[PDB]
Amino acid sequence: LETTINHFFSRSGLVGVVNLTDGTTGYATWDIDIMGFVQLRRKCEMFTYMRFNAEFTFVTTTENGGARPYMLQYMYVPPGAPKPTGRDAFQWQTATNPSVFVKLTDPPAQVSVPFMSPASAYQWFYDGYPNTTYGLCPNNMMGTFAVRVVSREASQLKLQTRVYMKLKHVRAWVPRPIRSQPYLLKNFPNYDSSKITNSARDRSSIKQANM
Amino acid sequence: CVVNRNGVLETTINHFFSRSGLVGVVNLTDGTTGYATWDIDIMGFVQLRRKCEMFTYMRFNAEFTFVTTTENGGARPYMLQYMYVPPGAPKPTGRDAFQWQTATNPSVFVKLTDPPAQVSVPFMSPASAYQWFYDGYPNTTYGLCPNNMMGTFAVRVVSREASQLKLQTRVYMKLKHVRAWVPRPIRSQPYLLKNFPNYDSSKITNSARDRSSIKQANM
Amino acid sequence: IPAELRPGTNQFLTTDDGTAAPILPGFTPTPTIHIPGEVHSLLELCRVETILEVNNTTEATGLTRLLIPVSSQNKADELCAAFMVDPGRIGPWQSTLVGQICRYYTQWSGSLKVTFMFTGSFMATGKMLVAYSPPGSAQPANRETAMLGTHVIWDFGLQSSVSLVIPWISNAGVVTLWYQTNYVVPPETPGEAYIIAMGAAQDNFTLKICKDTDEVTQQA
Amino acid sequence: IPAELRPGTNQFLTTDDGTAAPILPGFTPTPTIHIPGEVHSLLELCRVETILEVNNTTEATGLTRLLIPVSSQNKADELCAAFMVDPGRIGPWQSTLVGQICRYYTQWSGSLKVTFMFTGSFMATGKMLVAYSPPGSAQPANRETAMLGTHVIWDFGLQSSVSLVIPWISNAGVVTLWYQTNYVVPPETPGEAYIIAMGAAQDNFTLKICKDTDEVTQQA
Amino acid sequence: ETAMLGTHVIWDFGLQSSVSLVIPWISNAGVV
Amino acid sequence: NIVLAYGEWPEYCPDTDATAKPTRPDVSVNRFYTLDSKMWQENSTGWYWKFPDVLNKTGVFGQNAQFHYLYRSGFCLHVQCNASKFHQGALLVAVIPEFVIAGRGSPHPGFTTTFPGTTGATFYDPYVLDSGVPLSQALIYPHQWINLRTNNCATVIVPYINAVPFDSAINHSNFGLIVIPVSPLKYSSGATTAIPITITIAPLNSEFGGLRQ
Amino acid sequence: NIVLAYGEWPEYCPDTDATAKPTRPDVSVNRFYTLDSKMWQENSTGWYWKFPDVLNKTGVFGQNAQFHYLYRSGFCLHVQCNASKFHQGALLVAVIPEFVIAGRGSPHPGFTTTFPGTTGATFYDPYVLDSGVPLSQALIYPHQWINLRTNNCATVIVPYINAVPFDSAINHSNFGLIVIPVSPLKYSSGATTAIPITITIAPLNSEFGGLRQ
Repeated sequence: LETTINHFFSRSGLVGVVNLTDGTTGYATWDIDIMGFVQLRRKCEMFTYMRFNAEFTFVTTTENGGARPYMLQYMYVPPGAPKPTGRDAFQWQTATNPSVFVKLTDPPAQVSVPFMSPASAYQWFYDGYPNTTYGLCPNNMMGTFAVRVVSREASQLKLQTRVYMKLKHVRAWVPRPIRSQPYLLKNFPNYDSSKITNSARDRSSIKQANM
Repeated sequence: CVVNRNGVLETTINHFFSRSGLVGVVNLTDGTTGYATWDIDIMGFVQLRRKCEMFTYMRFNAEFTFVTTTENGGARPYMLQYMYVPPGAPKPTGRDAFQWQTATNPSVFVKLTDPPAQVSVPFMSPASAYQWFYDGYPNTTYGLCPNNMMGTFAVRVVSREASQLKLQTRVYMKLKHVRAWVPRPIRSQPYLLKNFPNYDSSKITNSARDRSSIKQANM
Repeated sequence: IPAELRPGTNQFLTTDDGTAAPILPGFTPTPTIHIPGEVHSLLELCRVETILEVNNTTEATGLTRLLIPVSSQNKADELCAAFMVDPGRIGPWQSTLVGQICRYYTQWSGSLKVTFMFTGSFMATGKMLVAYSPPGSAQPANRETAMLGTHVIWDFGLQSSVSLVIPWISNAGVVTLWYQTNYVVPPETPGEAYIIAMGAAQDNFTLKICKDTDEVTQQA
Repeated sequence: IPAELRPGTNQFLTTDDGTAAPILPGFTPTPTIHIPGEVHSLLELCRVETILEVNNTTEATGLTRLLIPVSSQNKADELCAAFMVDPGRIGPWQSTLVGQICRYYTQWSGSLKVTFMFTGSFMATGKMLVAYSPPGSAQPANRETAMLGTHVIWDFGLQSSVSLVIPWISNAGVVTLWYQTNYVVPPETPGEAYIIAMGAAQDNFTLKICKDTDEVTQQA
Repeated sequence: ETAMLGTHVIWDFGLQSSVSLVIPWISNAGVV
Repeated sequence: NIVLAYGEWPEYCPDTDATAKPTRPDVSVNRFYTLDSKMWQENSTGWYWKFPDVLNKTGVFGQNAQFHYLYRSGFCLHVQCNASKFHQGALLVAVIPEFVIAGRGSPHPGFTTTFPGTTGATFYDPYVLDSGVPLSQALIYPHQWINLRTNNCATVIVPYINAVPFDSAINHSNFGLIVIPVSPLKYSSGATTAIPITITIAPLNSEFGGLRQ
Repeated sequence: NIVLAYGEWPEYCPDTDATAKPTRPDVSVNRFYTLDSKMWQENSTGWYWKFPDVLNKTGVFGQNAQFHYLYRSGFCLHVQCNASKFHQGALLVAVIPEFVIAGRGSPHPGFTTTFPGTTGATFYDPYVLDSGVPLSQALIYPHQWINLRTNNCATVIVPYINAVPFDSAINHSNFGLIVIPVSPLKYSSGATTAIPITITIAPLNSEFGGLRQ
């Protein structure tokens, strides 16, 4: 029951950290990408075509710890709409962007996202061209979140917000081996061939089984 | 790139209005009147106005939401009052007059620390449906339809003490069971008046940008 | 009975389907009647033929932008008019209806037809060539490299209006309009005419994720 | 109706199975197709044969670490190569696949097979001895104290590849490889060859409690 | 490259020791 | 040939309420009225009318729309034009419900601006229909081309499109009829300059109820 | 003998959408193409190709992948090598979908680095496959050993592995074919130094749709 592919991604983990610091922009944008930490990156590159929904959670504190009551706003941008620019621009009052208004003293918010690609499935490798135009797939755009505090008064809060992620109904198609070399770029497999790590530590000789 | 088809669940007329949006902003500022009135009209912003004038006869319920903050952000506990006036009753005048204790006006008492309030309104016109165009006379009496009156809200803080709050309240709107009857083309010219289609014919915007010539397909 | 509270306690999430309470209980709506029209869905708007702006160069003004001019001082093979097939990119398709609702609805696919018709005197007669180019490459250059495409030979004697079916555009395809024979008038007849262009969508035209528009700019 | 609230009111507990609300109601996913591959479960990865690092001493470098050298200057009984059977302990099994997924999944059990194959010329012929030792004691010392074990006599004339089944390892078992006869070449033939080693898992291989890995080190 | 687009017959020496080839319909000008 | 608007075939009352009663006039009112004929030139710009406002103070039907304050009918517009085979240009016939003249110059319009009478009014902005609506999108409506090389008639049947099933016939106005020359008219010299356009209107199933004076 | 990748037996379209239409070419395109033959030496390091990129500008199939922008096919790779019984060493045939050359030195790769043409490119890091993936784990893929003491052919059938059921044949690339000498080659002195490796490619069920120029 536990070696299956649905359970292999099922438990939730951290994916991101943002900072507001309203005194002074007043908001924080953040892209949707599961390639944030290397721990979840090394698992999900064992395959090539996946198909899966998602659901998030926003857990916020203050800088000191005292959680006075306020009212935030977690927006969402489907891929194709322009991102916000200032804290008071006209991209905060549209009807295509689903908003979630939650206080601070309440238990944390929760929202799910359906599968949002024109292809039949995502890809984690794309050989070709749609130098810098190499390997940039136009079919992984998922959106943003654009956290913004709600006031008229420009309150002096300094917040930090974490994003947790869970996957559901995962179906993976074809396998591939696990990457051994460490990472250098966020979106390219480059590996610094001046020095290569090995896959096994050395030992004395070939005739001594005791390591 | 795209070879398959898609669905028809999303192009329907019920889904075309179904998601909710902002429609209004009011201010209380009790120090000094002490209340704020606001009319019910969906012709507040141009984004919802340009959609709903693609038709001529609609029929639809509604449901609202009042989301309030303070000016700084600290939400101390208080108790507000969101009233409602069916069309025909006199609006409030002062904060303590006798139009706040009637029985025909449904009241909604909600604190500030609670999650925001929510209330729905049935269809309230003597006609079979609303109209967004009315040719005739019931100069200034032209095009003013007596069949779109829907009511007000008249937000008022509840005290005896005249507290020093300064609030701002937003109104969100959602539509339900929408049935639209006859089509019409989308307005291109910008707006000048709130309730008249006047368009300032001294200068006319075009519907397409220019280009080099007629023999060059590359724009 | 016991219960717990999951996350999602007091969130006001927009795009919601939970109900609410009525404010006027016992009230009856005024009863509906039978009225013509009655649009079930937006797809039966965007299959009705509308008039396409083609000649929106500088000089053309007012109502005349709609028309395409065909003169009698033309020799053979002089490439009368051309415009891309792009419902949503800024240009010729911006004045039509199917170029407006596609400014909503982020992705789209389907087939489009293009209908032309003619506004000349009864005596005159001239042939035209209506060629489509595939969306991989650029426009044709001569009469020979368009007749190898998807031409539809159209004259003025028998027919007065011709159609053309573009298969399966996506979210990049140029139609042209060549001269096959110079415009032949009888004497005492003005040797100029106009050709309007009409466009709509076929039945397999689908849409996707909603998106608020861009052409209207201001607020309140 | 009445209700109470137990402990567990507003806790956001990870590893949860309660649902949530959709953010795009009415939206349809793009419809799936039939694609090859389609892994149902991770157990059908770790039964596919992979190449085992054995000769990872200092001098061996690059691609040559994979191979095991067998020379013709050897007499009888000279103990060609040896390595422990330990899927997860750091060493020879660290480069293979079944040595990687067992860095997850805290406990494991099952049976493993080990496949060898040979890379010599067609003329040559020499016998080898592939002996397994039980996980209680140390490795054998001579040819006599290994032939009493679980030997499989393997030559090069008929067979070119031989297998060996290790029964029921747990969460400590040494295979060896002895010389039975020196490597016999004909004249004008290089008297060196290489033997690669392959490994996988059998069908009764099970896992347990998940655990995040250790080999990858950094973050972000 | 410009012969493999013709009427080639790949012939090796391991299995076969002799190969044939059929020229269709010469007349009274064709190079192998 | 004919174009039937929205697929209706207009009918009588659907056993309405607050009628015990409403009269059904005879064929004294079902006759083909013929309005006046305009003149269309090289520099002309358009025309429009209103219904049922152009039929008032006219005939037997004028003597019922000003002595009844409940009204319901459907019309049969029959636009026809006559020109020889040496002229060119194309008209456009459209029947738009709820037709509102807006007004110009950054100022409400006058009385005869919005209620023309029998002689119909002209446009000033034919490109935006005097309501800020482009003519390029203006064929959602029931339309029918008059093209001077093929045909010379355009028959439109209009049912009763209204929200309240009985409205008045003086203040309210059901719809209008626009005729817009899309193509300019050109012709070789020596021939006739002006080309006429005539209309024909006939009521279908007119009812009346409630009497005055 | 033969190795069939993932158990498919590749087929035609599954009654796809937006085809009314797509042509099915005759046996003018179903012929055994033979690419050039490399030379494998004592110090050689590897080769790879791309599909369907090595078949362009070649034959009848070159005259359809550059005048169509919808494409679907499956291939039949037939690798064969010839050597006498006095040589040794072992090859490795692997058919990997979605093969990405990464790039080295802490710097994107060039054009001819990632699209080789008919003459295939060589490696620089055969131990990590130029993508940071160890060769020890590299047999999950469809693989087939060429071992110079037992057999001399390796037949692989590849179906159409792709996300979108029709992609282009110029920009995108379906898969690649790597051939890596795991064993070094040694041989007694006096004999032939170089040993050739030849390929054979034949399309199975190629479709085409949508025409250019």
